[PDB]
Amino acid sequence: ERFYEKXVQKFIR
Repeated sequence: ERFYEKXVQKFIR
């Protein structure tokens, strides 16, 4: 499962 926030957030999964 993918999840990230594009300040980068990361949920990497």
